[PDB]
Amino acid sequence: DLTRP
Amino acid sequence: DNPNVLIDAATPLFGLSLRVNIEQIYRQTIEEIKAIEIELTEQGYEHAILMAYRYILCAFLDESVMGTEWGASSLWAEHSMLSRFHNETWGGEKVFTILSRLEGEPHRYQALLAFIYHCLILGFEGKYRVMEGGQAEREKVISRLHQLLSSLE
Repeated sequence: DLTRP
Repeated sequence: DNPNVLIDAATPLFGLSLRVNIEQIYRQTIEEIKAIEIELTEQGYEHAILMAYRYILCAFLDESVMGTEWGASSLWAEHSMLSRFHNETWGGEKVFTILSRLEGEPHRYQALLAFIYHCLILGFEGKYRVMEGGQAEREKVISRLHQLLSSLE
């Protein structure tokens, strides 16, 4: 997941 | 594949973004974001990459609309693209977080990097819009990203 934090 | 594939897929939304029946454009934009996702999935693009792409697209379009005079007080501000697709409300910081991660593996993510560069030179500011010294700092981001894209040949 690149869209985490 | 070609490094321009994600830019190519987004061209209708770039045009749409550049000219911003408000209700109408809002709905066509939701439909088009999803249609683009489906098209790229059919072409075999990775889900994680497509979610990062979609996130950035949403933040880009939202910023375009919030830049206008009617934006912050419209239906778009009430339920933005980023809110509907990613359940987040701004995206101005996270776009650059995503950029930093992609730059950890730049050959793999060349097409998304090229897409982000195109968004930046089309005027996307995110967190730099409200940052002290933000215009100069954003230009440093653009220069670094151009250099990276150049080094990927």
